[PDB]
Amino acid sequence: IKSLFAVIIGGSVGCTLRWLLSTKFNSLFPNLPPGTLVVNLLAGLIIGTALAYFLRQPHLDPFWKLMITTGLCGGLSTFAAFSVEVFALLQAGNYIWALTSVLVHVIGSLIMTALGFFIITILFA
Amino acid sequence: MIKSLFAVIIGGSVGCTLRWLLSTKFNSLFPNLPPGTLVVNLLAGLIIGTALAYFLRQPHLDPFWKLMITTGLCGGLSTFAAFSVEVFALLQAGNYIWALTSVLVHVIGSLIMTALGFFIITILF
Amino acid sequence: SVSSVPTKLEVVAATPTSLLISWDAPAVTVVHYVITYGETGGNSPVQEFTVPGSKSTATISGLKPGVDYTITVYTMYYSYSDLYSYSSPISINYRT
Amino acid sequence: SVSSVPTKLEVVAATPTSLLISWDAPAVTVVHYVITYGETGGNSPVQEFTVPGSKSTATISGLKPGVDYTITVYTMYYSYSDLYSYSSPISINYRT
Ligand SMILES: CCCCCCCCCCO[C@@H]1O[C@H](CO)[C@@H](O[C@H]2O[C@H](CO)[C@@H](O)[C@H](O)[C@H]2O)[C@H](O)[C@H]1O
Ligand SMILES: CCCCCCCCCCO[C@@H]1O[C@H](CO)[C@@H](O[C@H]2O[C@H](CO)[C@@H](O)[C@H](O)[C@H]2O)[C@H](O)[C@H]1O
Ligand SMILES: CCCCCCCCCCO[C@@H]1O[C@H](CO)[C@@H](O[C@H]2O[C@H](CO)[C@@H](O)[C@H](O)[C@H]2O)[C@H](O)[C@H]1O
Ligand SMILES: [Br-]
Ligand SMILES: [Br-]
Ligand code: NA
Repeated sequence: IKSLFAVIIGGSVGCTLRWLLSTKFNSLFPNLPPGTLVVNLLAGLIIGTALAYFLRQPHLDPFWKLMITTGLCGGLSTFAAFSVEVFALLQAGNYIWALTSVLVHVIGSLIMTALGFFIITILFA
Repeated sequence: MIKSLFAVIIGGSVGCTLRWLLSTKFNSLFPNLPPGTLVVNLLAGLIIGTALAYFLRQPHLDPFWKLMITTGLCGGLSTFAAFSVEVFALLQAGNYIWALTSVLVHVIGSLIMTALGFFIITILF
Repeated sequence: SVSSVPTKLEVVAATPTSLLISWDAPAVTVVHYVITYGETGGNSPVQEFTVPGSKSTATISGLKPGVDYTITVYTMYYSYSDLYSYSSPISINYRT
Repeated sequence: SVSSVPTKLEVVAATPTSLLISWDAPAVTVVHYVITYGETGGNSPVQEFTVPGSKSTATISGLKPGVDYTITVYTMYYSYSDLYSYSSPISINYRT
């Protein structure tokens, strides 16, 4: 029950952020909507740092780990929007940006996780 | 912007709690490509794809329900961060074959479930 | 707030029995365009055909010489809020 | 409900100064195993080194012939709930 509040409090902030970020920005470059991208990189950044930090503090309350990863990162990022955008571009005959959207999101959100992880790995050393 | 905010939170928490519950039950059952996170992304891929084609035929739907389904439920039910850590974890563990498989199955499987949801409903109507 | 409607719809080439129409795409992911045409004198049926979202021109053929036609073009586009929807039309009158 | 601790840890090949330890990997994604070993008796400094997760074996060297050693092995693994965390250890004795 206390864990369901971590997911709901953490996931509400993330869903709200992804919403405010996705409407205020997505329409500016329809070939690769940038609101659905920043939340995914920013959530990839946060999960990467969450990865390295939670390792060095094994005694953290699972409430705060749940709020940041399953809640915040989970709500903030989104596969659905990334699909319809790519599905929209495939149905529009825009194969080059469908492939680029896929390539950028995946290569990018991994690079943003490796960045968050090693920045904390390196700061602790 | 206050009513619009509730649609994102309600649908999102339902989406998030959903993703939380499904992920802790099934994720451990096959760690090379966790099935929990894979279902909520195929499911949301299905739900957004059907929402893609049903919203097209009902152009007078309250933006409250479209917001609660797409940005909230589909937005919260799905995640990109957990698919990034699981790929970054397979990479730091040298399971390169499965890291690549996880990228393909999520990207391709979620577009199919979006086309499935779209054309299943396009064909009904 | 980004307009989904095309702009500068115009007949760039004409014979007595065909029109080459063109337009300028909107600032949105456009999946396909619908071109609609028919006799302006509301005494004739309307025809519609899709063109891919990559094309910004279309040929209307089989027309009657010396007749006034209304030509309209609207989009089926992906936005973030509305997902798939149909934009309002841009319309021109043109006599062959 | 899936244990992160390795199982069936045994010295499989031995010489007077080295031990080849092997283990069964847990059904979790393991990033690296941590091998530790010290002289069973009392207060010798326990030494430890990491082995990549793809490997399930490890060689320990620089030991004195005729000494009882305590070789423990645990994991740095990824589970969905804890992200990166450490496992409880599995341990053996072996006298060279
Ligand atoms: C990596 C795999 C992911 C899963 C699979 C996703 C598949 C998504 C696209 C399916 O939808 C079709 O795409 C065609 C190509 O865009 C469109 O052709 C339309 O546009 C073409 C443009 O060349 C025209 O030639 C066609 O006549 C016209 O129907 C067609 O309408 C549309 O229904
Ligand atoms: C195309 C998208 C790219 C996005 C960015 C991807 C970044 C990936 C980072 C992976 O992190 C490294 O992975 C190595 C390989 O797994 C590990 O080597 C470890 O594992 C190897 C294989 O088991 C051993 O050979 C090494 O000695 C051992 O240090 C290493 O520790 C770890 O930090
Ligand atoms: C697009 C960019 C792609 C490349 C990204 C970087 C991949 C290579 C990393 C090289 O640096 C590594 O740093 C690790 C520490 O972070 C070391 O891990 C050592 O320590 C780790 C724990 O900190 C263990 O898990 C490892 O097995 C052990 O080799 C490892 O020796 C060292 O080489
Ligand atoms: Br997550
Ligand atoms: Br979404
Ligand atoms: Na989400």
